[PDB]
Amino acid sequence: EKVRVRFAPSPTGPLHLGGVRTALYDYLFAKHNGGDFILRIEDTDTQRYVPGSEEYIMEALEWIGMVPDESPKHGGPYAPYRQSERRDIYDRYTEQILKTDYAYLAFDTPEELDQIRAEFEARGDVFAYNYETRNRLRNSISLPEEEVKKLLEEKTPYVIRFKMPLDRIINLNDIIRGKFSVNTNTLDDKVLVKNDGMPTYHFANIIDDHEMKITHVIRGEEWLPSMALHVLLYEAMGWDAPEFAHLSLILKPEGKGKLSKRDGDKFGFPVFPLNFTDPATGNTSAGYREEGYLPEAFINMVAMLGWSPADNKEIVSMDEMIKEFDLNKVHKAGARFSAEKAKWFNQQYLQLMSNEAILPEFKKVLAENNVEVSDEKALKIIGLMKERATFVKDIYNDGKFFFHAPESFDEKASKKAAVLMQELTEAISSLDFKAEIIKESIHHLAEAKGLGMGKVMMPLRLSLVGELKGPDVPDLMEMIGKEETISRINKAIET
Ligand SMILES: [Mg+2]
Repeated sequence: EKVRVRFAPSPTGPLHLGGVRTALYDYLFAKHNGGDFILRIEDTDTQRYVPGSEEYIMEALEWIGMVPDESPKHGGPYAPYRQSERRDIYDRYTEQILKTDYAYLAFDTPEELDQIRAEFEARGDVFAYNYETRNRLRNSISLPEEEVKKLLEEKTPYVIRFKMPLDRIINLNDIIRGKFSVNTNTLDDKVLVKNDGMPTYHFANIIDDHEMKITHVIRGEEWLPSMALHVLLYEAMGWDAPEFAHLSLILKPEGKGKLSKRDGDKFGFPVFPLNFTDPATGNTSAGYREEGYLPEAFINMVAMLGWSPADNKEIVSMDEMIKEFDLNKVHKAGARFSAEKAKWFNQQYLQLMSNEAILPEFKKVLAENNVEVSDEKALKIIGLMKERATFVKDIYNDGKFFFHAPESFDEKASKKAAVLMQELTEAISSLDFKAEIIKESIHHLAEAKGLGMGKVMMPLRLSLVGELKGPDVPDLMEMIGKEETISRINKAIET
């Protein structure tokens, strides 16, 4: 009855958005049902290993707040949680499946397989090792029993392949995709065990899902064409298969096709949760985290790529998502990635942070730009700016007038927006430079003279900013102070 799910990334590079979503739905499904979330490292393909990938995965899950219950770091009752460390388990089950009619030995070399691939290509076809071709290749079905015996005495390298049944209809049932049927004649005699005795992912994963008592396999639709094989492997072993749920690939923001790093490089959004430096080129892809996406906003955005809670509430915490996540409500249709939505989520979460919660990152941005201000002023600037910001860095980049005087003045704004009025304003501001009192003084000057408030406010804004932007003028004057306010006014008068 206890739900057990597993996230099974390979240590072959960084997590993509699809992988983050799979991990999230694993976590939400396990926690919603009071079950267990397992991390199993799929490191049997030694030649695709990227140093630091396991550490990357753990750091990303920790950043988002989805720590596995069982993992290499935490241990657990079914350790080892790295597949490279489970060879004795795999050997036991390799011996078992070789007693069935579902597996056979194959001796074909890479050159021999390249040769038949070229023969098919010349006919405009694609080679598949399957029922149709296995009898003309070199394996324990096609070769005389005496030749196989001879080859094994000679220590000839061999793989173990699954023996696809002849003309059998497999009826599959997926939680996301529903019921469908597949004829085994469309499927291949996939390799189960490599030359060195280690399983391929197909065989390792069904062995370990069985051993680790996994109840629900949640994964991407890239695995869906292999589902029939996996169900047949459980049958071959005399085992009950878990339930499956196949998530449709995330779609491109615009046009046909699936989301790829090409879309991130062409549209300007990140593709990995954390910084990843490619070892081949030394170039670093900046992650969501380092680009300033708040983890609560990031994971809220990822959750909604194909799941819509019944209450139509878009902003939800991890605890709220745990309470209402229903795997049967995840859409079969692909969901388009939206950079707009990701930025909107970030803005929504940023606006609700306290000024104090924003201050550490804001001070980091200031330091990177060689700017220093008191914490008192920094908190006030954050309060004045955060409602319009999408990222904390925007509070500086769009508020440079808090720290730097204008050197020029926009001509269009200069034309739209006299020195006597400004001189008279300079005399009146010599008081308690508070925004509420400054505005009261400006209204007193406007009422004393014969002009509407904009006749004072607009040229004043131009003087302080160089263009017509920024927060309310009396707030800006309070932030930069009396001396700097008058300095900028006199500079604008002289210009
Ligand atoms: Mg369903």
